[PDB]
Amino acid sequence: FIVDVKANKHQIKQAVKKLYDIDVAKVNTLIRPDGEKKAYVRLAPDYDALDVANKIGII
Amino acid sequence: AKIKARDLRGKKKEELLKQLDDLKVELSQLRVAKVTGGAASKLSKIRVVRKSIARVLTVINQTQKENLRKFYKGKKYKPLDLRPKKTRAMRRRLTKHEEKLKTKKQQRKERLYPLRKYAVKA
Amino acid sequence: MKFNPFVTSDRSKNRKRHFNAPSHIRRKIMSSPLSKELRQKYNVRSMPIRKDDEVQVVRGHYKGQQIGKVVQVYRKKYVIYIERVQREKANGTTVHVGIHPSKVVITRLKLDKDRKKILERKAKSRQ
Amino acid sequence: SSHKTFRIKRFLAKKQKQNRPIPQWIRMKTGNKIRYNSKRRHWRRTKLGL
Amino acid sequence: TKGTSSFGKRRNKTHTLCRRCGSKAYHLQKSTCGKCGYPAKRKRKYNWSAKAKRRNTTGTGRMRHLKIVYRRFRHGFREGTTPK
Amino acid sequence: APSRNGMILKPHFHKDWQQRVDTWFNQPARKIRRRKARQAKARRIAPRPASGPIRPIVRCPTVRYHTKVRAGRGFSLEELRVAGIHKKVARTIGISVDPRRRN
RNA sequence: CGACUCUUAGCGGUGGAUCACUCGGCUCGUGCGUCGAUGAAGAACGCAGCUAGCUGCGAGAAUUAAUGUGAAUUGCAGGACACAUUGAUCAUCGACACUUCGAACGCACUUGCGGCCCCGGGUUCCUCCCGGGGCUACGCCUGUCUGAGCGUCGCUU
RNA sequence: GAGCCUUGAAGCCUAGGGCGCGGGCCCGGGUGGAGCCGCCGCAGGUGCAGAUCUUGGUGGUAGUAGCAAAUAUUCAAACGAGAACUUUGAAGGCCGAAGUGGAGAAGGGUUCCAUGUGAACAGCAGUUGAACAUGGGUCAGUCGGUCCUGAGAGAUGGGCG
RNA sequence: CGGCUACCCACCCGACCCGUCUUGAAACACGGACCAAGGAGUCUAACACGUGCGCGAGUCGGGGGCUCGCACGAAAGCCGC
RNA sequence: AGGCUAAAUACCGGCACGAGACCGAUAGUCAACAAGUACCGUAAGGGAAAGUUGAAAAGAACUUUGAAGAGAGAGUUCAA
RNA sequence: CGCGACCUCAGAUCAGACGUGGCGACCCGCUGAAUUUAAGCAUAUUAGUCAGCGGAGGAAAAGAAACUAACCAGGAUUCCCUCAGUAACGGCGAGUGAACAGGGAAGAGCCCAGCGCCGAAUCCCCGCCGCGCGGGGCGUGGGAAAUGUGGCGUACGGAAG
Ligand SMILES: [Mg+2]
Ligand SMILES: [Mg+2]
Ligand SMILES: [Mg+2]
Ligand SMILES: [Mg+2]
Ligand SMILES: [Mg+2]
Ligand SMILES: [Mg+2]
Ligand SMILES: [Mg+2]
Ligand SMILES: [Mg+2]
Ligand SMILES: [Mg+2]
Ligand SMILES: [Mg+2]
Ligand SMILES: [Mg+2]
Ligand SMILES: [Mg+2]
Ligand SMILES: [Mg+2]
Ligand SMILES: [Mg+2]
Ligand SMILES: [Mg+2]
Ligand SMILES: [Mg+2]
Ligand SMILES: [Mg+2]
Ligand SMILES: [Mg+2]
Ligand SMILES: [Mg+2]
Ligand SMILES: [Mg+2]
Ligand SMILES: [Mg+2]
Ligand SMILES: [Mg+2]
Ligand SMILES: [Mg+2]
Ligand SMILES: [Mg+2]
Ligand SMILES: [Mg+2]
Ligand SMILES: [Mg+2]
Ligand SMILES: [Mg+2]
Ligand SMILES: [Mg+2]
Ligand SMILES: [Mg+2]
Ligand SMILES: [Mg+2]
Ligand SMILES: [Mg+2]
Ligand SMILES: [Mg+2]
Ligand SMILES: [Mg+2]
Ligand SMILES: [Mg+2]
Ligand SMILES: [Mg+2]
Ligand SMILES: [Mg+2]
Ligand SMILES: [Mg+2]
Ligand SMILES: [Mg+2]
Ligand SMILES: [Mg+2]
Ligand SMILES: [Mg+2]
Ligand SMILES: [Mg+2]
Ligand SMILES: [Mg+2]
Ligand SMILES: [Mg+2]
Ligand SMILES: [Mg+2]
Ligand SMILES: [Mg+2]
Ligand SMILES: [Mg+2]
Ligand SMILES: [Mg+2]
Ligand SMILES: [Mg+2]
Ligand SMILES: [Mg+2]
Ligand SMILES: [Mg+2]
Ligand SMILES: [Mg+2]
Ligand SMILES: [Mg+2]
Ligand SMILES: [Mg+2]
Ligand SMILES: [Mg+2]
Ligand SMILES: [Mg+2]
Ligand SMILES: [Mg+2]
Ligand SMILES: [Zn+2]
Repeated sequence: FIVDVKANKHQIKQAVKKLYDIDVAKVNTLIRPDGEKKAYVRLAPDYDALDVANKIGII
Repeated sequence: AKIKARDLRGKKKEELLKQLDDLKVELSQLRVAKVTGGAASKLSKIRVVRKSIARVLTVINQTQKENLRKFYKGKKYKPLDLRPKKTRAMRRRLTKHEEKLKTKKQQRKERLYPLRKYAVKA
Repeated sequence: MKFNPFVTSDRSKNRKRHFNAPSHIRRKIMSSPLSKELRQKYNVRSMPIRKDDEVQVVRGHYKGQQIGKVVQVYRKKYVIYIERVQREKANGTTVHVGIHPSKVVITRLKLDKDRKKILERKAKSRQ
Repeated sequence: SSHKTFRIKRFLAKKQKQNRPIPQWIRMKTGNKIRYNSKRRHWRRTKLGL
Repeated sequence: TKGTSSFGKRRNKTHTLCRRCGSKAYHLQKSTCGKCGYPAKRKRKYNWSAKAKRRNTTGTGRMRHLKIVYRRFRHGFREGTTPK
Repeated sequence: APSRNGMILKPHFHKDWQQRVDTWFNQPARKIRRRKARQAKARRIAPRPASGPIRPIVRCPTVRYHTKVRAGRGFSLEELRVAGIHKKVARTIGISVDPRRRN
């Protein structure tokens, strides 16, 4: 997820839980060389990323 | 005729948040679809949905400020954002009452010797 | 002769204010005269151009008595387009030719609620 | 440097954004007189100076 | 060896981006700015150079607040609401 | 520097004078402003005459001009007392009073 | 006879002079007199469907609301086309909103470290636990509260 | 000057005709495409051959000097219109561990990677590149900053101004 | 047939490369490779002389004021105790 | 040895306006154009060059040579 | 020993309010040279200017004589023409240099401390009550300031009783 630079891991986790109703294991954020923030959010083992991607745009 | 600000002023603030939530959800869906190379016809609705979100937020803030001003009307020590915002110069100036207020000596002088209308020719 | 000390006669200033005029002034600048039988009917001399009204070219290369209709009013270029006043490209495709609205005379107007108001206002001001 | 601070990286981000060619859809714009970008900075020729 | 061989030793830096002006006049060692003097509450302007004020005075920027005061002064700083 | 024959000159242009030179290019505009101000004041005070306050008879002090007579600022308190009108009412009547002048 | 060189004319090339044009300057005059602690000037970052700069804007970000005008913007598809609903653009702009630094104000600024009160989720509670909101700089004016004086005084142990 | 002009103004060129001693000017012809000039007075930022004059452009030199610091290249094939400089294989060599190796700090800021073209850049060339265009790439409780003081800088109390 | 010339060529004679410092320059004295554009005695105050004009033992309204608001009028006209 | 007060006065900055016996792209403000921009120096600071197609792009379809740059025909415009 | 009052004082994230900085063409306060001239240079001139610092307003400063004159006296202040390149200053050299008249533009004058009288008749704050559009002032009651001195009445042109 490309998120705002002002958001931290807790805010990213809360936003994901509130928007997609899925559990979060951890979040790894990094500032891209262009100025944006990219976050790898790992889902809980009970959830599958394929169905979340099919539900929200990306396939 | 998608979203007009004149009809939103009649609805209560409880419906405005509900009408803004799904609007933000649609904006997010459009943003996710924009990343995909397809659906070029939907790439133009981002502007109008953003403008409608701005309109809803504007009506919400207008109603909030109107309610706050109606509450603080006629009360001493109103909030600073509710106080006038003309400029820093006129805020420190004397009020009209203090400007029109004159001392008793000058009042008595003007009452005793007023400015008489006159003319000089015969 | 000019007498108001608040309006200028400077050529450069007039050209600047004409070339950088807002869109609501460009519609007043792009005005076209009306036909003779319609001028006596509406008691008005000129009228701005819109998209729906018909018009007839009086001067230029594509001039004649063939009645035409406007399809685009290009305010940015102070020009209008007619569906029959066109030209062929190198490959043979058609493209509209631009003619200034001052060089064209109107024969038909779209009877709109605002157009009738403008017409009656101009008539009452001409008195 | 291999490691920098957020302010310097944010300053470099705008230079990266600006170092872009001219789009080809403005050449046909009415009244356009721009033919090429005169602000293209090369990483080797012109140093931006921190 | 005072020229080309000595120029290769330039590795450090004595000036970074300022905090108030954003220019590269801020000194790291003296902790002051070379264009405005950031620790000083007053901005250092000088009449000796006429071109310094030309790049720093008002009107040479955005004027996010000064743009609207000249527009609202023409109406006498109104506070009411347009009719209807 | 001097020539065959000529009047010795001492021009006072040794100072930096070019940075302070008052050109009277606004003289017609100033006269127009003064005329408009006079007309506006007279129109606002129309029942009263221009230069309303009456001025007394004043002789010139110096021996060079003491043969002629001129106008002045105001009438003296002694003159007001001989006239019989109060001091403070003369101002609103239209009589300029000069308390500093003696008789 | 040829080649080379030199002098003229025609054509061609480099070259961008003269001429003509000018949304630009310079000068003169007139009208007004307006910044900020209710956050000034200036700076940083970001914002457009496709967008690098200027311009215009502030997470409501190439503009919001209202008024006037009345059928568009335009480089290209789309899009509200609807106007006997609310109606595009443009201008005006009095109503909302206005990120960070910056007199810059919680300390310093390496975006760190805090301290109080309140509201939602965590062992349903403090105890150096997440999110959000408000306050937390200097000097000084009037008044209130707190309290120090072998400075002066009265009654008392 | 009831002046000349889109039936062609200014400007430019000309082995053409001609005037004035001269500064200069008139006409013809060829380009050119929108203004210009005579007479009477007025006011100039008014006449260039130079100033190691300022700016811009162009010649002889001259297709000349120069593409020579550090031992060295060769054969076959493929992709390609184009091969000595690219790629693969083989042979012959250098750096030989204080390297022509593998990693870092300062500094650079996208130069890293993939794809694609080959006018510009690479001092010859190029199918190649750190060039160009597009798209990606940097994931930390236990790597470092953040904590602590060192030489040192610094506000308040106070002093000076 | 006639034609000077801003076309070319040849012979006869004369013919040193321009500018300024200098008694002396073509100098083995200095500047100039060439071409196009820009480039240098201006303006203000004061003084002296001469000339033109108007008035004349007088002369001068440049300083202000007056008429009507004026593109030409930041002009021009007038003050008369 | 205490104090207040408009007037005629000044204004190269600011917000608007009008005018010119001024300049006409090596001139005029450094800047008529993405100009205090590119660029230079660590910094104070220094600081440019650069206008003109055509009335309307109507910006040369198509055939051929060349891998392309480019060119030969053809085509629009009164005029390439 | 304690209590209370006064008086010099300290603290608060106490309630309310104010200043910081920027522009700076014009204006006000301070100190502030040298290049130049003097055909040299010290006094002088440049100049009580440039640079430097501190402040405000559309204007600021000035402004109601501890004034000018020495006769038939005038009468705030500001600006213009004259006075005047004059009186005067100066290695009396270079140079510097006003003021009073007078005529014009405009012309607005006053207050207070003190001396005395008025039972402090004065002022700020708090809260309920009666009022008007966009919100602040009039009448009521207590908490402070103030007798080491509120306010009317008074201002050298006299005033008070
Ligand atoms: Mg002009
Ligand atoms: Mg065009
Ligand atoms: Mg640099
Ligand atoms: Mg001589
Ligand atoms: Mg030629
Ligand atoms: Mg709107
Ligand atoms: Mg600080
Ligand atoms: Mg918070
Ligand atoms: Mg022709
Ligand atoms: Mg033309
Ligand atoms: Mg000249
Ligand atoms: Mg020359
Ligand atoms: Mg030379
Ligand atoms: Mg050039
Ligand atoms: Mg050469
Ligand atoms: Mg050779
Ligand atoms: Mg070598
Ligand atoms: Mg092959
Ligand atoms: Mg090989
Ligand atoms: Mg070997
Ligand atoms: Mg070793
Ligand atoms: Mg090594
Ligand atoms: Mg390639
Ligand atoms: Mg090469
Ligand atoms: Mg690479
Ligand atoms: Mg690149
Ligand atoms: Mg782990
Ligand atoms: Mg650590
Ligand atoms: Mg210190
Ligand atoms: Mg102190
Ligand atoms: Mg010469
Ligand atoms: Mg000599
Ligand atoms: Mg000699
Ligand atoms: Mg010679
Ligand atoms: Mg010589
Ligand atoms: Mg020699
Ligand atoms: Mg030479
Ligand atoms: Mg010349
Ligand atoms: Mg006094
Ligand atoms: Mg005084
Ligand atoms: Mg005044
Ligand atoms: Mg001229
Ligand atoms: Mg230039
Ligand atoms: Mg082909
Ligand atoms: Mg000398
Ligand atoms: Mg000397
Ligand atoms: Mg001097
Ligand atoms: Mg002195
Ligand atoms: Mg100064
Ligand atoms: Mg200040
Ligand atoms: Mg102000
Ligand atoms: Mg007095
Ligand atoms: Mg004299
Ligand atoms: Mg002395
Ligand atoms: Mg002298
Ligand atoms: Mg002096
Ligand atoms: Zn700075």
